[PDB]
Parts: sequence; structure tokens; C-alpha cells
Amino acid sequence: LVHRILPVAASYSAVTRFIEEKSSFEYGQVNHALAAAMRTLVKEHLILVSQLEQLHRQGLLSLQKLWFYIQPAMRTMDILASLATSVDKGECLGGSTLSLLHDRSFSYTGDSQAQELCLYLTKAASAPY
Amino acid sequence: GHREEPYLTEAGRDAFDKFCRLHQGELQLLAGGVLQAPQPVLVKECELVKDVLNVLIGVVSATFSLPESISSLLSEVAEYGT
Repeated sequence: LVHRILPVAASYSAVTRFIEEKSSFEYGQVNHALAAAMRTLVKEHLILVSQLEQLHRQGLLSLQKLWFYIQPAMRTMDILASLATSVDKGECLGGSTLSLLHDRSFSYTGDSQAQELCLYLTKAASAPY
Repeated sequence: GHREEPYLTEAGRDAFDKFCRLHQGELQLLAGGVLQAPQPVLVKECELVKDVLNVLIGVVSATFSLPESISSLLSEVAEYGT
């Protein structure tokens, strides 16, 4: 059961490294802003786990309950990890990291949950360029 | 008082499960080693419910790999999780 829960743990460690690496000066003006827009999405992922821990203090939490609670964070950190690896693997700086985000906005168009996250990251990364 | 030595059809949940393993052993004797149908025990009710409800999530368990009629009742919901 914890093997099913651990993908959101693996899709968190590959996001914090991307923001820690692409906040360096050599990565231009826009890949700075792409690692900028993901950290407000890191904030909510932490807030859920602290609230679950304080709930766990009262003993009113189960392993099945936790696996029910973290279902949106498993999706949102996965889209951030997909964008993180797609910018890292194909070296994307400036306008090239502005094309790939516009492609993922067309990939997710009918979900309207992963679209809004991706469309938020496009408008935030398009500010310096 | 000296009560009516539990009439069979009312006295179960231990005496009926004792009784199931009795007819199982009788059929095994009428076969003579060529049947050998064990495991007439184990375990409980609620944890088996969390177990079978877990099978719907794809999960592996103690009796899910990858009386005695609960195997048929369990197959009807095992093949759902497959």
C-alpha cells in the first residue's frame, strides 16, 4: 500500500531539485520564471501533510484515510515533475522553454484541472520574454 | 434447571464450524488421502472486508496472490479486481 503512495514522494524530490538547479544565472530569463511558478504549488503539498500530521495527533487518521486524502497532490506534483524533466532532458532556455509549456497546455485541454496548472505556468514564465 | 442440550439447528458459530470440519474429515476418509482438503479456519470478518475491498484497488494480500465456501464467494469479487 505504501508502494502505491510513494510515487508522490518520488514526484516531489524531482521537483525541488529542478527549482534548485534552474534558479541559477546561466539558465536565462524564462527558465528562471518556470522554476518560479512551481513553488506556490510546493506550498500546498506541504500544507496538506502538516494538517494530516496534526490530525494524526488525535488518532483519527488511517493509512487508507491518508491514501484517500493525497489524491490531488499525486496529480499536481506529477505534472510538475513531467515539466521538470521535459525542461531538463531537452535543454530548454528562453524561447525553447516557452514552446514546450504551450505544447503541454494543448496536451491537457479537457481535464481543466491539469490545464489550469499548466496555463498558470505558461503566463508566469512568459513574463520576462 | 437442566436445559435442552442445544438442539443442533440453533447451536452454531462454533458447533457448526466444528461440524463443517467434521463432514470435511469424513469426506477425506471416504476418499482416503486422495482428497486432503485442509485449512478449515482463519481468520476474522472485518479485516477480511478491508482485505477484499483492498482487492478492488489492485492490492495483494495474504490470501490474494498474483466453513469452506468462502472461496467461491471470494472468487466472485476477486475476478472484479483482476
